[PDB]
Amino acid sequence: EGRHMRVGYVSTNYSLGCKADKTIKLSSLSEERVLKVSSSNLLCLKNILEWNLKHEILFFRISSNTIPLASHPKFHVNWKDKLSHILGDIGDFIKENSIRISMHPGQYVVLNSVREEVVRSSIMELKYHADLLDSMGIEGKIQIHVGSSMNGKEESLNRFIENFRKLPSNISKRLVIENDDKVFSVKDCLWISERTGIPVIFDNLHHSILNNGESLNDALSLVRRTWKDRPMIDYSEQEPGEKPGVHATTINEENFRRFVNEVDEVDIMLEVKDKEISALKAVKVLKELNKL
DNA sequence: CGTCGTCAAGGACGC
DNA sequence: GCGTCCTTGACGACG
Repeated sequence: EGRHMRVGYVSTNYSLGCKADKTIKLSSLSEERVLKVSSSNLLCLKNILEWNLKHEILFFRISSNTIPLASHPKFHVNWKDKLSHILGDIGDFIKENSIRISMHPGQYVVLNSVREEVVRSSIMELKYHADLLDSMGIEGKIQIHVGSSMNGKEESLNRFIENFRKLPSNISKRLVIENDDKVFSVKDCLWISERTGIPVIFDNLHHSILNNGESLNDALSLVRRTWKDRPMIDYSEQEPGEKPGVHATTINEENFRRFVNEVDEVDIMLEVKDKEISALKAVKVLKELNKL
């Protein structure tokens, strides 16, 4: 057993002055603005991925802002054709250099909504995520939360299932779900996976905060079963003494050992404000453990 | 250049 | 009913 764990971080790299998560405001919407910001995000993303490889960070969560406002209903810009060259170039690199990709389209995606409008708009946002990834000629996972709780859980869960079951292939095939710190725990997520085949992503912090008494190694074991290929997870840490769920501004290098050491054969996304810096710490610990 | 009013969006919460 | 906080607070008009 050589490698088997990848490390990633999210959206952009601060230590590089090359923002890849620039968006724009509806008042600016036009073909020119969209292309300009889309090109600069993508030029930076190439760079960010070149730097990641250089520093043995082969996992990355792509910003949803990459093509700003792409899902907005007033948005009608043919970014797929215009930007096809860069987009292909970034994908070829991702695949040539064995990089894992994910996206996390945000909180406005409630696929189990009671309001149809929000379902349809949720699907458009997912559509953009899938379109982006195809445009790079890559697979990738799109992670989301189960969504709302209205009318209690098992209706909510079924609203999720019924809707999931209706999505187009090339969204559903990328879709994985994450456990949260309020409503839907892992046990719930598994409930869904069992009925859907949806891969579950374990967010460690949301789980130590909302569990049914599953120990880390028990929880992992069950999730693993929901993945065809190699599981992803989200690793975050608490910000000391806050109303729990607040992401630490960086990772504690010891907490990370304790954790990564009861685990192999997964890729880890780091959810912390200082982004690449924690990625570097994460790369140290694993290099040390021969698990990178 | 620097300041700061405003930002597409759902849903849950505390007031 | 309104303000707040949620992958990463930052866009961009105005002087």
